[PDB]
Amino acid sequence: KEIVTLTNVSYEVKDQTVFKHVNASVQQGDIIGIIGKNGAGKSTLLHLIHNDLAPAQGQILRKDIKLALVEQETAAYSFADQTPAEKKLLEKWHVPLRDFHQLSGGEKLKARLAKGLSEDADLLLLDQPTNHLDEKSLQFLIQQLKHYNGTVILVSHDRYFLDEAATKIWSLEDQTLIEFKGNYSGYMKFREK
Amino acid sequence: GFTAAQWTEPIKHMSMGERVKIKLMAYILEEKDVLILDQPTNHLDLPSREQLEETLSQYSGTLLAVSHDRYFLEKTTNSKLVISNNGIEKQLAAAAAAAA
Amino acid sequence: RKCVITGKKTTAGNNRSHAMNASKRTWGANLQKVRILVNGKPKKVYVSARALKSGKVE
Amino acid sequence: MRVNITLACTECGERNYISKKNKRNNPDRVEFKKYCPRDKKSTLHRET
Amino acid sequence: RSKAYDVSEAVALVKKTNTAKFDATVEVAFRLGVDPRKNDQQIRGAVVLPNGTGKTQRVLVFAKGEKAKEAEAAGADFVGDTDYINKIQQGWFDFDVIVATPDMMGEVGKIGRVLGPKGLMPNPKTGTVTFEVEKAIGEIKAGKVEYRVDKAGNIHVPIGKVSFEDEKLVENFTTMYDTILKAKPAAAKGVYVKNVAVTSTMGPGVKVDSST
RNA sequence: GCACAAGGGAGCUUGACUGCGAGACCUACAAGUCGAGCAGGGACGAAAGUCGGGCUUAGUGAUCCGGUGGUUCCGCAUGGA
RNA sequence: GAUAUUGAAUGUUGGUACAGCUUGUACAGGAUAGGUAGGAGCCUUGGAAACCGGAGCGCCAGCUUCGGUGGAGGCAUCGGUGGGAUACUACCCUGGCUGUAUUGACCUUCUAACCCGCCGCCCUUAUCGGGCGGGGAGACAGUGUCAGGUGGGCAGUUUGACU
Ligand SMILES: Nc1ncnc2c1ncn2[C@@H]1O[C@H](COP(=O)(O)OP(=O)(O)OP(=O)(O)O)[C@@H](O)[C@H]1O
Ligand SMILES: Nc1ncnc2c1ncn2[C@@H]1O[C@H](COP(=O)(O)OP(=O)(O)OP(=O)(O)O)[C@@H](O)[C@H]1O
Repeated sequence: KEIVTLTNVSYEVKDQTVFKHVNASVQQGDIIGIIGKNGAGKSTLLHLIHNDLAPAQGQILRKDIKLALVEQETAAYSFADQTPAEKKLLEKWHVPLRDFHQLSGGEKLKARLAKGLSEDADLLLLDQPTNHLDEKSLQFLIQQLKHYNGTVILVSHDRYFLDEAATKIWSLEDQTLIEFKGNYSGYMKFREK
Repeated sequence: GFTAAQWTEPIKHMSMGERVKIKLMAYILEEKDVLILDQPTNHLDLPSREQLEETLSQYSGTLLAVSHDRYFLEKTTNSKLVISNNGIEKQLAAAAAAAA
Repeated sequence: RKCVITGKKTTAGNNRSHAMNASKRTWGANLQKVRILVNGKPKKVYVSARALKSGKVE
Repeated sequence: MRVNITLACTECGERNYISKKNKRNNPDRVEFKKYCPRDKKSTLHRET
Repeated sequence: RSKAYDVSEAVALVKKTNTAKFDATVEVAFRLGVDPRKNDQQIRGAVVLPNGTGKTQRVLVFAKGEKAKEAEAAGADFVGDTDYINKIQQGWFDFDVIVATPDMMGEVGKIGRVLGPKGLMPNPKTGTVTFEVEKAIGEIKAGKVEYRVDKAGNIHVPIGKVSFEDEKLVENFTTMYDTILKAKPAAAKGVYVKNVAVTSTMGPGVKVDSST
């Protein structure tokens, strides 16, 4: 079954229409990946489905409420060290807790994506989990998401991360979302055709 | 180099998948003759990091390219600094298993 | 061509397409010729497939 | 481009008004106080 | 184990599921049909058993003000000198049950998780933090145990002993099942009943009917 | 047509209002244009007053059928739909 | 193409209706602690420590079961750790096997429906058809409804005004 549906969803800001006539579906455990040029609503779409931003046109219907939002630059991210399944993530990846401001840039996304995976989520709205990760953590992502509770929607900019960790692709393009199921390697085979 | 008619947006009301690009333009417009790239290739795009993968090979030297990618550095590496236990390891090759 | 059990035969009506163009069309009987004893003997007549389901003895 | 604009009320929620505006010179949702004949007073309206 | 026994058979049969040497305790598991990830479909209510449980408790109270004066005559072991959490720090073998009053609960709570992973933290969702401390001591010793569900939506309830007679556990399971029927939250999706497992402490479970 | 500004500035603003409208111009009709004034609520102004878009005339199309919003309307016996 | 004529078996991958139960460690640790509640004892001649073999996972640390040698020993609070205690109760759907009943799809195979402008016999002096006996095809085909594509092979029509 599906969980979230989108129909003719658009968005208006002070460049031009970013986004128009958007028809897509989230399902029961799909691994959906956003690809698209940066600045093309790659993560504005995530704030539309989160209801973090109110869309100008189009109807966004959802069923299950839990929306885990893991964005880029959450900018003195909180230290509510609660619900200790987070600390399993915070200790596989080898990251200490002690500070936030003196940490390197490499540790802070691994300490934000940590809190995001384990609040409670049947639906992940995460921006870019593949920035400043080493391969022992990049490989740990795919074993998370394969062994995961529900649907994941990510904005990767990686041909590497989507050969393993994708079922659908919601490619953003010339102001229009188009979805394709199955892989990313055969996706460009589909587009060129 | 990826902008629309966006000559005046506030530069972190921008997109934030730009603003790496703003830094990048401000460097490469002016021939600064020394660069250090503390992790460039992660916010960029598959058409954006590719041309930076390409032109930095044709760059005229003195580059310090930190990159957690394994495939970006295959175009921008001659020598390596493998930071490890008890400080640096200045490598000039793979330098594993202590060549005998 | 009519069924021997009930008076079920070919009728006629309209082929109404899109734009409601009324072409003129026929409606056949799903009849399916089988061997039945209409008299004391079996005679192999037309039947219908509405009347063949569980009602009439083969 | 120039768009047709309805200006729905807030005290009543009733629409009551139309004028035009730019999507570029006025990219935000515009608001004015006009007269609501259900509310029988001046009321802040709202593009919907 | 293919057959679902009755309530009148399983009470007489969990007599026979006493294997060890201690006089064992018959307890009931019940699989719920709510969603444990949502906080709205949460059954958390406790009730008194008309024939009891068969075990001695030691309830220590955190009564404040005049409420300590009625707490020392109901049957409680130790009340306190209005603050003995410093005596709780670096020591404190806790005994059975911790209840409190709705005034110092916040103060005790701001002390940390010395009650989090130990399951005795006062919380007024369970009827244990109230102004009626005299009525709260007298019902917990003779019945009521603090009841809440897990992270997968299940409730555990001690209804009694092996040595109780056959007519005691029938009313105990009847009272607890009628309580579960009155404690049903809103927006419950579909079939509410999944499984009843009546067991003793030393023995397997018997999946029996809910309404016989 | 305009230098008493209708042309220029700045402040404050939403009258680019609601119900109308005596009487006129125009015109085969359908339409189109002007309208003092009244009431309700406002804007500016100390007040007088002016404001129902722009300096006037262009910037647009009938009905039918559908959509949206609202309504002391109807609703195929009655209550709803 | 579906559906109706049009059913008989043998496997298949999903899912239910009844059912089996196993899988669980960041470090500290004597270790593999998923958590919520009771908890100072339980397991043993209807066998404990230990050895060994194998189904099974494994983040290869060590667990899990079953069977076989053994002979009275394991194991729990407390001791230590650290965010949290080890003997039952359930679950968590993370990660399997096996059977019953249907469910959808696919492959084969059968024959009794249907078909035979195949043979022989009779009706019968008949290249008709039709009864019987074989043979062949055979759930197809044909045929009826429903549907999509294709379709100038055919049909009704349109193909403006000023000048
Ligand atoms: N809040 C905003 N207001 C106005 N314009 C914006 C805003 N956010 C983005 N834009 C414009 O739209 C473009 C797309 O922004 P968007 O929300 O898609 O981020 P994104 O591109 O998805 O992030 P990334 O660049 O990592 O893909 C921006 O680059 C900017 O030019
Ligand atoms: N000022 C500081 N105070 C405390 N710890 C620090 C400080 N600077 C760096 N560290 C520690 O050094 C470790 C490594 O940081 P480093 O500067 O190497 O960045 P990094 O490890 O490459 O991460 P990233 O790739 O995100 O930049 C981090 O775990 C961080 O806590």
